[PDB]
Amino acid sequence: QIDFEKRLGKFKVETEPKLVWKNTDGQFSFLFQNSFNEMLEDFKAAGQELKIPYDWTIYHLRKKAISQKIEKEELAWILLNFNHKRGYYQLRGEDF
Amino acid sequence: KHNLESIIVSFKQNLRVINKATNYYEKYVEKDGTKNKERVEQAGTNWAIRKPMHKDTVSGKVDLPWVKVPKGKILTATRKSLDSSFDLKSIGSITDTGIQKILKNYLAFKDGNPELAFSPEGIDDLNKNIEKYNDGKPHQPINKVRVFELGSKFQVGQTGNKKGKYVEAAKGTNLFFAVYEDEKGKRSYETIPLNEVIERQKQGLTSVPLENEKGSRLLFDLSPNDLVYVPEIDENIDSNFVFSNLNKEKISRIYKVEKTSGTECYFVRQDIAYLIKQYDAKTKIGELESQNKLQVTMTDDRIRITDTCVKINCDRLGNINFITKEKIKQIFNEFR
Amino acid sequence: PLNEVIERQKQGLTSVPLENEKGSRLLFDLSPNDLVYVPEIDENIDSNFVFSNLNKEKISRIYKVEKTSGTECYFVRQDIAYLIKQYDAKTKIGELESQNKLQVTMTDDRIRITDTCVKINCDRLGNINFITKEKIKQIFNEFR
Amino acid sequence: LDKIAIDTNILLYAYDNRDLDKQDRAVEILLKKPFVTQLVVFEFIKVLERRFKMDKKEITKLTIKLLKEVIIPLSLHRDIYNYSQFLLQRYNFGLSDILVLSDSILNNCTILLSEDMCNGMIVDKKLKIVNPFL
Amino acid sequence: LDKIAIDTNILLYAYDNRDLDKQDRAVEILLKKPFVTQLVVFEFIKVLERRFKMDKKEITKLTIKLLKEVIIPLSLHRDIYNYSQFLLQRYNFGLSDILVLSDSILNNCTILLSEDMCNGMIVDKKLKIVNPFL
Amino acid sequence: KFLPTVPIEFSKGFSKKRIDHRHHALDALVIACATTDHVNLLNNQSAK
DNA sequence: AGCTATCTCTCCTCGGCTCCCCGACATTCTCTGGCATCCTTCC
RNA sequence: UCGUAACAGCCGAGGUUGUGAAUUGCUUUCAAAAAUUUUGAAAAGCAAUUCACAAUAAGGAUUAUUCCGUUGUGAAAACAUUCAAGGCGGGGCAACUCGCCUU
DNA sequence: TGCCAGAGAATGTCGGGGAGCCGAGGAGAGATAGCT
Ligand SMILES: [Mg+2]
Ligand SMILES: [Mg+2]
Repeated sequence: QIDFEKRLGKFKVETEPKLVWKNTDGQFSFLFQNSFNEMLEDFKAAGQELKIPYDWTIYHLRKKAISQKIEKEELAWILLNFNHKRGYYQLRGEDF
Repeated sequence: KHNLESIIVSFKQNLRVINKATNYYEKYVEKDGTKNKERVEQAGTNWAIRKPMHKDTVSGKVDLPWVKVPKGKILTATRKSLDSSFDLKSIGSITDTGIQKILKNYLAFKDGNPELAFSPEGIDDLNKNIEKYNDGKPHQPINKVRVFELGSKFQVGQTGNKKGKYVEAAKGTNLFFAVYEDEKGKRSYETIPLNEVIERQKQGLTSVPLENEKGSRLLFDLSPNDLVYVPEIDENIDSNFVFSNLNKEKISRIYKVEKTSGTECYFVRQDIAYLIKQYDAKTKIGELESQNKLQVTMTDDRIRITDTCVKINCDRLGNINFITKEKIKQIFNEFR
Repeated sequence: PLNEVIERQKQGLTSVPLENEKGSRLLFDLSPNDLVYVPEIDENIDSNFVFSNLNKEKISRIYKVEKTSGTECYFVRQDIAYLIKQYDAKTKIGELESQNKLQVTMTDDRIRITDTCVKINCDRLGNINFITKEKIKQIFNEFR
Repeated sequence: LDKIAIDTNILLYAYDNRDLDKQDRAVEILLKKPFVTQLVVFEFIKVLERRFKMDKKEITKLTIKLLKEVIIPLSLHRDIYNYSQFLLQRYNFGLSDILVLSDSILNNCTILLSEDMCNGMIVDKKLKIVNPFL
Repeated sequence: LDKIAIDTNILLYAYDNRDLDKQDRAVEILLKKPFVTQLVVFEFIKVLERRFKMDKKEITKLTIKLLKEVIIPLSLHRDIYNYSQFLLQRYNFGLSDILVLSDSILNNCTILLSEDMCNGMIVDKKLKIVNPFL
Repeated sequence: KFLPTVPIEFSKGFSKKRIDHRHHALDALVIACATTDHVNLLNNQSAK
């Protein structure tokens, strides 16, 4: 869904793709069901009840990636998420 | 005395809606076999919009069957924070009916007083005990609600979801007032919002459509700070020309546009700089009426300006431009 | 009005102006004892043509102009000759109400005929005539 | 008190300067803001592109300027063809001339300032043809 | 759901009698009730009076009947000259052709049918020119 | 003659010259017609 | 501990933004009124 | 005593509209059921709490780790910007930045 | 003379110009922390 030949890296026109979402016959499905089930087991261990959103999986991946192995698409998701919220970079003349 | 009473005041105008865009950007180019960074112009047709297109707030369109929709009018919605400024009238403007029911029930539970009901403490109390006011049914907490409104709004754009966002024109962008003429003799007045002007100018057309859906021929368009002439009652005229030796009275019968809204164009005599007494709504006495503007001439006849006004174009030095036996000859000489 | 028709026909123009002052193209004129077809609400008829497959319903949806006043046009189902019961002022009951004819369809739908009707012309033998490829061929084969 | 329309030859003499006196007359006529039919405009454009070999852009600019300032274009009438058929019964002119006359008459024009149209006689008792160069 | 216009060559190929297959293509084009600019109507009339030497009265009768039932004429848009200037910047067509294109586009025509243009070429991302004969 | 006047309550921050744009042209005419003699006489360049 | 000068705490008329009638003008259906009197030819 | 005050530049975090999702809600519609009343399933409209993501003045270039798009001039639908070399040196692991000397 | 055309009677909708609210920059009015 992304151009790579003329408009490098830009989304194809009138396309709004989600990385963790796959469309089949207009039906949207999650893409990281294994990590999702891992999060469900973790939350069950924590005692929280059930039926958590699908897209919380990013934080389970981020915690997991510190010490374990994650899938390449999960790595791309984490990098594209880190691109969002770079953070504050203080300049000269302030202490805080 | 003669010269001073024979002066037309010249007003500078800038009707910049679109303009050519200048873009100097650096890139690598090949010269004598070596590639070097240098800044180049942007190729093609780039248009820069020279006015604030719309307001900042963005609203989404909704379809509520339980609200009558006037023709040619759009019902939109926008999220808003729940606070003490919400009364029983305000709750009627919330899109969600169940939220309306819960909110009304809780407000009645607290003496119908928004100040204590809709304080942050009241919001917390409602959120922590939403079961009672929702027929015992569960409910997700409430912090913001999407209030609906009724008005004239347009989409931001076409590509992507930019067609799903509705906005309204920025303040002071109402700069065009079209006056059309039909063969019968009736004058029709219209205001052209900005976005149509941008579209027409981008198409290479004129700012104002040359004929409205009536089919009436366009007499002229008006922008703030242009001069029109109002003829005498007994001097019903078509063009009147004679714009080279206007007397004291002709000059004294010249008015200037400031504000255009709906079908209303507001005028003040050209030589009036500051009013002797600013109008006060409380005492209703002043040099000019409410808004310090008159749609009608100051004189006792009080005739509406837009009915008989004729636009006049004035150059920098105060002269009036009109077509002559020579300007046509230069027009033809330009192309020969 | 008849005066405008008289003047227009005297000038050699057509009876009905091609273009109202409102700026709308003329779809069609209607005369007493003209035939129109009202399409079904669900269907959309814009260039249907094909007026040979006339079954029960299509023919039963054919109305006839009876009278006209201002912007009000009155129709009667084409197969109706005499009303079962005419309107009366006392009991105020009639087959086709006070005007003995309705501005809308007689059936339960009650849709204004003029909003969706399409004019139909027929020969003496009651055969619908519509443009064909051969007709377009002949229409200027004759001028050659 | 009475509407006035013009023919393409008026514009052509206004532009072309081979005969200065007729050019002055045409310019003087144009000074009074005369009405004009779109057929005259198209004929003028065709003649300029063909006879005088001006390029497209300057011709379009000239036409836009003329319509904006000098002359009032007349909207095309829907009854031009039927009336043109009617006019052909009694009058024997060119077909383009007949169309020009029909569009002028249908827009309540009473004088048609033309030259090559055998000036003098009334047309349908509604419009008359006048040669201004005589 | 789209709007279709045509050109003078289509009407001529319908009328002419030496391209029987093109005659056919033209006629089932007309079965769909296309639209016409007044410009193509005037050009068609001029061509008939000039090329085929077919007299004026029959010209008027034929064009009246065609505009009455076969075709839907398009109102001549007021912004034709400005838009024609705008399109004239990047398209190198004849001024007549660009006028036809501009007034067609201004009437929200989605597809134009002709042979004297670049088949399939898009003008201003609004109209598509098609050669229906090929 | 009857001179223009403003009542006390309406005369706060009022100027005769400020009400019309033409006072600029009047000022231009006044300053123009004054010769160098006028300016160096009203500047007291000969007072000493 | 005492002075003050920069803040904050609350009143205002302006520029707006809804009510607010109020009259006029579509729609939908129903009454209502309409040239009458005039002889022969004339079988 | 004037002048300096204006112009620019590197970044942040939200909000809004919209897409997808988890969970609940309100209204409307065929009844699926009970003996004229309710329980209802499923859809539609409108949301709520939270997450991921797209856009964020319409739009147009470009593949440089560059942009243009709310300033000004004025019709030409046209523009404004930058300007070769040579070392000396300060800073910075780095990209690069900042000054001095000489045609 | 039956029936056509248009007057006639209830409605509901909308411009439009005053009524009345009411958001907002800005001036008395003061508690107060930096200063003496
Ligand atoms: Mg001629
Ligand atoms: Mg052609």
